[PDB]
Amino acid sequence: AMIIADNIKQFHSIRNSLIKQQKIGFVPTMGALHNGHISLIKKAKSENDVVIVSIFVNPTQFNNPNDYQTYPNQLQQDIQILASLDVDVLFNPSEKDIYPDGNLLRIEPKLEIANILEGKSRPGHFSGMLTVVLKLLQITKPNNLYLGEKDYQQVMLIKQLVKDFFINTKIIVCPTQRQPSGLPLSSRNKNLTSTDIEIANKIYEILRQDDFSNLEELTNKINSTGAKLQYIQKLNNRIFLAFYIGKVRLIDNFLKETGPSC
Amino acid sequence: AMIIADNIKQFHSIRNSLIKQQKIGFVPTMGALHNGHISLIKKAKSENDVVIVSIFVNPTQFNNPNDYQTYPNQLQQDIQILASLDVDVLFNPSEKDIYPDGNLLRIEPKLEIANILEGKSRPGHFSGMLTVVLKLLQITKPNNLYLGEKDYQQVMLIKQLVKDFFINTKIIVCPTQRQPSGLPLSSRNKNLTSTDIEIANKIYEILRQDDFSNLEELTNKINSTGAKLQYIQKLNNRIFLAFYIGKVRLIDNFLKETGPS
Ligand SMILES: C[S@@+](CC[C@H](N)C(=O)[O-])C[C@H]1O[C@@H](n2cnc3c(N)ncnc32)[C@H](O)[C@@H]1O
Ligand SMILES: C[S@@+](CC[C@H](N)C(=O)[O-])C[C@H]1O[C@@H](n2cnc3c(N)ncnc32)[C@H](O)[C@@H]1O
Repeated sequence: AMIIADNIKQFHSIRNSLIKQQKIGFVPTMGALHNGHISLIKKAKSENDVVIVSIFVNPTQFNNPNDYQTYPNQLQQDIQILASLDVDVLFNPSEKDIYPDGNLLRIEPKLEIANILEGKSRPGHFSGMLTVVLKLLQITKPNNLYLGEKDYQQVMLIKQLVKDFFINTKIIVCPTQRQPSGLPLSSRNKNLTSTDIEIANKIYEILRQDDFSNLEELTNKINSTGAKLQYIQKLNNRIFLAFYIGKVRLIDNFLKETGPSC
Repeated sequence: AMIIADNIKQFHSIRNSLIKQQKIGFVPTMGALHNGHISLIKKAKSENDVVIVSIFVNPTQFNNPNDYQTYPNQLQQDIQILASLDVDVLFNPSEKDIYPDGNLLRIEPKLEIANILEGKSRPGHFSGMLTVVLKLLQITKPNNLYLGEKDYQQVMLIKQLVKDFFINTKIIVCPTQRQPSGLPLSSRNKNLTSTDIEIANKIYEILRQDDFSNLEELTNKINSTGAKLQYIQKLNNRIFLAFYIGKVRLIDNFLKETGPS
């Protein structure tokens, strides 16, 4: 029953066949679906008549080229997951569909929350992300856009994007889905080896015990587990941090009063 | 009977009151309307059922602060002109309307034609222009966009903008209106003095007699009139040039075979 649109020409046909009384929900992903994505999709199934899910590994938001090649790819598994959830339309475009002449016109963020944290650590990422989200919103034209809380700056920037370019879409932010240890579900965690999981469980054991009053002391407790902390910083009752376990980069953010709570 | 929407909310009211079965034509301007603008509006009137004209001196596309300060302002006469042209809606928004939180998210052109000619000579202008044009297209959502040929790179960049972000809008390119001497009509011409006008006529007296085989000799003939030639180049089949007379910046482009006819 689920419609799969491999290119933008077929999607335009599907999208143009919907009338203005149908509530349309849109969940953009880069595939490799986990319960974090599924929590977003179930939220959209309950508030909308039509749920569109996009799968597109956007090259322009990958500052690290090795990250782009080793990004998890499980398309057939994702289609099975999406069909199980009764998703109406899957939008799975190619690079030349979204960038017919390459990346010539780009959204550039010139504000503070784009210059710190993920933006400071990932140059060019937010520009690539914002450009493709605008393209996808211009394509899908949804009533409701669903975003995960795990990418907090991404949520804030897209909220600014929808406002500044007058897109008539409501943004629904969903809580981060976590393993019992507190580790946020993430597609890149597929690359984590056996001991790597044990290392990540050590860190969140620490994070759930710490009051985050001494961030330098906490940095040492984290690096002792074998991971390499990239940054950790408090920003408005909310702790942001990113670290490396092996060749896998992990990010997380959470309230200070709760920690990585379940 | 012309509606003057000076804020976003007011425009969304009249904009949403229109049927899909009404062809909407959009002519974005920065005010100081001249016959170049009037020709674009007349073209839109003859091809659409609703013609929307915007007037908004976009600050983020001015790389020169004095240029932005001295930009001609004549809102009352522009209203009279648009009314006599039977323009359906006038969109005259404020800076806060278009940039509620400032100029935070900008379109950046990483493209070849955005680095030569007016792009090199006016840093940041194209990024400011494309940002406000995208905003204006999101607000008005027309079927037809009407642009003048005098801003050639601007036309090509707006075509790329409409294609890259999937805006279902047709772009209509209209010819450059010119003084009898050949001097193109420009809103900044209103800042020229009476001797500035005489210099500009001598420049286009020179341009009409040149075969453009020697751009350097042409540059000296243009500088000897008192003006200051900023650039002059051949791009494919056309001549592009910009120059200063006093504090007034003037640009033009035309086919090499024809000149400013
Ligand atoms: C794989 S992410 C990346 C999408 C990509 N930045 C793009 O071009 O749109 C897709 C969505 O899933 C959400 N997500 C990822 N992990 C999540 C989690 N553990 N819990 C809730 N949402 C999550 C993200 O917030 C994001 O909105
Ligand atoms: C006031 S100009 C500046 C518009 C500005 N770049 C913007 O949209 O924010 C508005 C329009 O008038 C057109 N125009 C200016 N001079 C013209 C002329 N001499 N003949 C025909 N069109 C002209 C330009 O092509 C432009 O599309």
